[PDB]
Amino acid sequence: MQVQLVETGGGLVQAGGSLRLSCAASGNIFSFNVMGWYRQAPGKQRELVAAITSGDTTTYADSVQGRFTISRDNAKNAVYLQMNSLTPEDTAVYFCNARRNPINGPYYTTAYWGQGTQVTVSS
Amino acid sequence: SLSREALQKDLDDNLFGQHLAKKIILNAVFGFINNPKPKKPLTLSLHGWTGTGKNFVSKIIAENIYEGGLNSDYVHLFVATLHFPHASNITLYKDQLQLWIRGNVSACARSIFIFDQMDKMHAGLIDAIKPFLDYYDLVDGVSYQKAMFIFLSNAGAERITDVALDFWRSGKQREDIKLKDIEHALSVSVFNNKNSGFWHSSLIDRNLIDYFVPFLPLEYKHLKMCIRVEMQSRGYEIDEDIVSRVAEEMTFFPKEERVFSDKGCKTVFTKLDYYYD
Ligand SMILES: Nc1ncnc2c1ncn2[C@@H]1O[C@H](COP(=O)(O)OP(=O)(O)OP(=O)(O)O)[C@@H](O)[C@H]1O
Ligand SMILES: [Cl-]
Ligand SMILES: [Mg+2]
Ligand SMILES: [Mg+2]
Repeated sequence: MQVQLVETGGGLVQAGGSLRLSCAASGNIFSFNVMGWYRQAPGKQRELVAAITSGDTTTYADSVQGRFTISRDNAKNAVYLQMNSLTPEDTAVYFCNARRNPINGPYYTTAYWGQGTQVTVSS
Repeated sequence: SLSREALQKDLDDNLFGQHLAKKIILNAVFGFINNPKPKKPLTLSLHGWTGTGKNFVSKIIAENIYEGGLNSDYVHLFVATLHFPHASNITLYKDQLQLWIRGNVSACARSIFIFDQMDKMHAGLIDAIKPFLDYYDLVDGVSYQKAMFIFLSNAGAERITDVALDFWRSGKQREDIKLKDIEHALSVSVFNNKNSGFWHSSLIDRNLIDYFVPFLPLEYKHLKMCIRVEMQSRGYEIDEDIVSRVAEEMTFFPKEERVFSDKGCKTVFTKLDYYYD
């Protein structure tokens, strides 16, 4: 089975506004150790925004703490990012990521990425 | 094919300063492997000071039973701090761990499972393996009675050292320390009622742990023995002045008496690079 992540919810927001991103996965997500959101702004490398374990423990980059909330629904195969108090510093393509790791043997990570969704915050 | 003589020789030649562990391991492992009809999987809990030989012994056990040791297809290492790092993922670890153990014992009754850093493992994940440890004849249609489970932990290290230091200050020999002395010092922690309850069989009035195996902190003389082995392994001519200088750079405790190495043997080997080109 081909499991794919598809992000939706991007668009233009005025500075100070809010936006909610969603990612639908085409297969079960229970066994992803971590799911999260990264963003890639012009001329910049991709960076972590927020992540969540299967048991709902969350973490956030310093620059979004208090403003963004990540959540996960294993039963609906979905992850979400609620973004408040947006500024032009948040303009970027946002990507959803899934990570699977083994419980025996040498470390590795199987990673999945969506195609990304554009968020533009006007000044 | 395990031999008692070969296991004893490997322990005696290579494991330093662990008179209690050598004897317990030799008799527990040989008696279990040589028994074609065990009642319960052999469950060992190896506890004590960092850098004093717990993973090292595990390799000695593994290599004496199976070619390849830890690299045998029939020896499985779980490292809790690597494989089970995030407490909130317990369900995802539990589900994979139960499938993995059951599939491997199905295929090989004499499988060996090592749980490293057990003191960092979620208690709920430890609960998930308890049925495999017990006196049942079948667990979901598979017998675990020929399997072996080895737990590695630092829990109790400080108390075990209290005994070693008391013997040292009293003018007694290290080899005079008995298991009963360790069990008595641990009565308040590792051997208290709640831990005994936690590890109790669900079928009969017995502990799930068959043998507690204590590891003692290492003295200066043991550190010197390990430095010599590392020098030979690198192809150096041993230099006793470097042995002493390297050992002297290690931190020892207690503050006043300088009896035991803080880190056992760990981190010592990188100091040779400052003495050799
Ligand atoms: N008692 C010992 N005799 C001989 N060599 C030892 C002994 N203890 C440690 N060593 C050497 O130091 C190395 C590291 O030891 P080991 O991995 O067994 O530590 P450990 O007791 O599992 O420590 P930790 O509790 O920190 O994991 C060994 O591979 C071996 O080279
Ligand atoms: Cl994880
Ligand atoms: Mg959090
Ligand atoms: Mg170890």
